[PDB]
Amino acid sequence: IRFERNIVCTSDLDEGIMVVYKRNIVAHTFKVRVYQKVLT
Amino acid sequence: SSISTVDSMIALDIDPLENTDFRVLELYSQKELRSSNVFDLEEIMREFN
Repeated sequence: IRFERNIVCTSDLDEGIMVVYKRNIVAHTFKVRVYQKVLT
Repeated sequence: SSISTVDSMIALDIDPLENTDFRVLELYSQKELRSSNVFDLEEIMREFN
């Protein structure tokens, strides 16, 4: 029985810039020309 | 060196909290969500056309 100083205490990640894009859900809208004749 | 020693250190080893990557849980797929309707607008419009 002899104390011998057993205890030996001893002891950002990646900063950066981010840009977040979402998936596009807006439907593509174009212009349709409808030609028709009405016979009454 | 056989007279031995004294382990007076009081252990306080606290394990770190393990990392958790949360899942993006999805209950109903989009197909089921579209198929969960009595009336579908696209079908009605196609039949009218």
